[PDB]
Formats: sequence, C-alpha cells, structure tokens
Amino acid sequence: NSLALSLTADQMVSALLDAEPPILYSEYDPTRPFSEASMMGLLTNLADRELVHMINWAKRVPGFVDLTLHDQVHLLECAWLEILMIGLVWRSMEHPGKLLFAPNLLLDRNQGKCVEGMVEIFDMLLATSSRFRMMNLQGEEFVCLKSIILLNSGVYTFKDHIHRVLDKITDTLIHLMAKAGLTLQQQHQRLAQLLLILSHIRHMSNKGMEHLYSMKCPLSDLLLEMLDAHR
Amino acid sequence: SLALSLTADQMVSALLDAEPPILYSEYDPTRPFSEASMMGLLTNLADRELVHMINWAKRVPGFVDLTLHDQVHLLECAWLEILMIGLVWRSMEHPGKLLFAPNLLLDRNQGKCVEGMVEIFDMLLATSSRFRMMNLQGEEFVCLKSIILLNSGVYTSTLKSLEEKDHIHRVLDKITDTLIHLMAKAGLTLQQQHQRLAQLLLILSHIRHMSNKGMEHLYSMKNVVPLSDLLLEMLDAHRL
Amino acid sequence: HKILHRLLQD
Amino acid sequence: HKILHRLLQD
Ligand SMILES: CC(=C(c1ccc(O)cc1)c1ccc(O)cc1)c1ccc(C(C)(C)C)cc1
Ligand SMILES: CC(=C(c1ccc(O)cc1)c1ccc(O)cc1)c1ccc(C(C)(C)C)cc1
Repeated sequence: NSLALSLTADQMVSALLDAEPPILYSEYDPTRPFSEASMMGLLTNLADRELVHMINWAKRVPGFVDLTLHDQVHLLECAWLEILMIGLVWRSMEHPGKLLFAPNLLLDRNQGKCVEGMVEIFDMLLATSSRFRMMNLQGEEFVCLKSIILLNSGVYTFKDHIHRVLDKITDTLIHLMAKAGLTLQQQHQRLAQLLLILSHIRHMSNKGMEHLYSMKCPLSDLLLEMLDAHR
Repeated sequence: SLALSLTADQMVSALLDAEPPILYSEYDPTRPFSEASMMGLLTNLADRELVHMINWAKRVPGFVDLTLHDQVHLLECAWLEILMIGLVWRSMEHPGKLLFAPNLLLDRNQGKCVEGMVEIFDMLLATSSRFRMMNLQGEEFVCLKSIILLNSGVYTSTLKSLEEKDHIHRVLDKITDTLIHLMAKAGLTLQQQHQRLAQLLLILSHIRHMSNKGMEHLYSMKNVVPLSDLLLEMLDAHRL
Repeated sequence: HKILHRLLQD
Repeated sequence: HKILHRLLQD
C-alpha cells in the first residue's frame, strides 16, 4: 500500500515532471546595485515564496503522502535549503558563471561581496551548476535527484517505506540512462556521479544554514521556523 | 597513472592492504568521568588516528598523482568524515554502542555529559544501524572511505587546475566499477546492484552532515578543551 | 504550533 | 608550511 511502489518508470517520471514548482520572479526594482540589506532582502523574500510551492511539490512526490504528518515535517525541515539550492543550480545551468535566482535576478560572484559568506556560497553553487552542465544533466534526472534529497536527507534521523521509494527512484534513474543509450558501465558510473554531487549539496546547505541562523538577528515566520529546526 | 590500470580485484586488495590499525584510547576506568576528560580522550584518539589516516591516503590509488596542495585540501575537507565512517564501521556489531576504541565503548547516555554530543552520537548510531541492516562488507567499506577522500573536496589547467579534477573523477569511476564488481560477485541482480550502490552513496550524504555538524561544535569549543596542533589546523581549514 | 503543518494539511 | 603539508611531504 502506497501507490508509489506500483508506478512504472515512465509513470514516475511524468508524475515528478508534472509536480514541478513554478519559476517565481523577484521584485522588479531596477535600482542598482544592492546593499547587504536589499540583497538579502530579495533572496529571503524569494526563498520564502518558493517554500510555499516546495511544500505542495512535496505532497505530489510519490510516497511522501503516505508518511505521517510529523515525518513529512521532519523531512522538509531537514532538506528545505538543499531542495532550493539544487533548484537554483538547475536553473543556472544555461548561464555559466551566473546564478539565475529568478528570470529577472541573474547574479554573478561579484555582486555578493557585499555580504559575509555569500561569495563562498556562490562559488560552490556555481561549481555545482558547472558540474551539472558538464554532465549534461537532463530534466528527468533533475526531478529524480531532487525528490531523492527530500526523502533521503532526514531519513537517518527518524524508514523502510522511504527506502523502498528511494529504490524506486533509483530504478527510474537507471531506466532514464538506459533509455538515453548508455552502456551498463556508463549507467552505474553516471548514477554514482550524480549521487555524489548530493553530498556537496548537503555541504552547501549546512554551510549556508550556519550563516543564516547566525545573522538571523527580515526572515518570514515560516523561514524562521524552518531555520529554527536546525538550531 | 597506475590507478586506472588496476582491475577491480587489484583495487580491493590495494585498499584492504592500506587499512589503518585500530588504536586504543587512554581510557582509565578508575578515573571519574568529566566533560573535559571525555573530550580529551576522544581528541587524543582522533589526533593519533589522523597520523595513520594521512599515510593511509597516500596508499589510496590515484591520491599520490595529485599535487601536494590538492592532497592537503582533500584531507582538510574529509578528515572528520573519514574518522566517522571508520568509527561507524567498527561499531557495526555493537548495537546501540559506539566503539571509539577496543577499551572505549560508549552508549548515547554517556554522551549527554557534553552539549551536542548526544545528537552526534544518535546520528552515528543510526548510520551503523543502517550499515548493519545493509550487511555492509569490508571490501565495500574501504571503497566508500576512499570515495569520501577523493569526493568530499573536489568541488572546491588553469586558475585552479581542472586537469586534476578530471583525474580524480576517473579514479572515482574506477571505484564505482569496483563496487559493482563486488556486488555482482556477491550474486546480486543488476537491479539489486544499482539499488545497493545508490543506498551506499546516499549514506555518504548523512556522513557529510554529521561531519558538518560535528565540525561546527568542534570549532565552538576552541572554550578551553585542548586540541592537538594538527587537529587545530584541520579545524581551522573549515573557516578560511 | 508551526506554519508548516497548515501548509502540509491544505 | 602546514602540519598536514609536511606530513604529506615526507
Ligand atoms: C543562495 C541562498 C539562498 C537563501 C535562502 C534563504 C535566505 O533567507 C536567503 C538566501 C537561496 C537558495 C535558493 C533559492 O531558490 C533562493 C535562495 C543563500 C545565499 C547566501 C547565504 C549567506 C551565507 C550569505 C547567508 C545563504 C543562503
Ligand atoms: C565522534 C566524534 C569524534 C571527535 C573528533 C574530534 C575530537 O576532537 C573529538 C571527538 C571522533 C570521530 C571518529 C573517531 O575515530 C574518533 C573521534 C565527535 C564527538 C563529539 C563532538 C562534539 C559535538 C561534542 C563536539 C564532535 C565529534
């Protein structure tokens, strides 16, 4: 019982694709450049709005609905910045050297010098985006990786159902690579490469989180509660 | 390079042979426990393990091919991860216990005496429990530990040469091949092979998490408790 | 309690 | 210059 485990590989792909959250816009003020306040203002505002859509996306991730409410809360509180980051990184792929936070908010590493810790977090995000770009990450792979983050990042802090679903998503990934014409060796090599990048995404989240609840001295009440979960 | 010319069997034997020993702690069962002494025991242990780790890294295929600064960088990034997965591996057949040393076995209750320790302990216990349920093999463990060394620091020619990054990834691909070889050798089906491969690499994310959280608390008490010079420098690396 | 909850319910 | 550096160097 779950429905997710009964899905086929293509059913899994379409379901995840259809669940994809929209790309939101930042505020349309062309005033340049930014202060430390306005820069963090724009990003925080954006992140807070994205979170509302992330939570509806999560409910549509196969297997997530079968979890108890508190298990859903735990996984989201654990992985929210990871999920935002892999989204940002995916968005920025076609823009080498830049971070596409929103279609009207494309930033480079230089525009972050006005904030402590920003250049460092920017460079890592940029490195990740460049990595995805060199691997030619496909959208169908991206949605698999993102759902994996949701289910995996907090699973060790509770589980069998989640691992069964994680197994299903693995099957789906391999199915995608075989469909693309990759040899068997190429398939497991690519799987590994993709999953290992998730370790770095965790790192970026932890490092970013650490700064966030240090300078948390205006965050939305929701963002504060998500942030408070890591403290 | 030699790392790319090694078969899967040769990769395993090389990694197995390079395994560091299991060290003892200075644990005195007569001495009254204290927060400062418990952390002292763990710090002293880690500092001695670090020396073996550094010479272990040199024996990891492909690692010696890298420039010295890259070697330094990879170890500065991965040292706590490598210590932790080692601890977790030693603790597998000790349910609810962490085997820091043969004379230092600990449960989560003995961790409440320092702020932040019980949280790390629970995460480490959960990882060993995961390994125990998965029935992790030694040949798989040594592959995982060397993946961490080469992977954890690689995303941080040229202006910081990209040729090195490619060599590391080639070696990483070889270790992936080695993991798959082991799994097929164990009679697993293709579906089971890539599933177990995924399960293994996903645990590395949690190991990263434990290291990040552990590091965070570690450079907060740097609050009296004596760190060794090497440990102090490794810890400084996660700041600037 | 938490804003997350409500967002998850509806 | 760096303990790890020296140790890696021997
Ligand atoms: C890149 C990033 C964020 C962010 C998240 C929450 C905030 O309150 C502010 C920024 C982000 C990630 C993805 C996304 O779609 C939108 C926003 C971030 C940037 C800088 C930092 C500091 C280290 C400077 C605090 C932290 C997170
Ligand atoms: C589990 C762990 C450590 C450790 C590392 C460095 C130290 O100075 C002290 C302890 C460890 C890991 C593996 C190993 O083989 C030996 C030691 C650790 C325990 C507690 C903490 C705090 C959060 C309490 C700071 C950090 C790391």
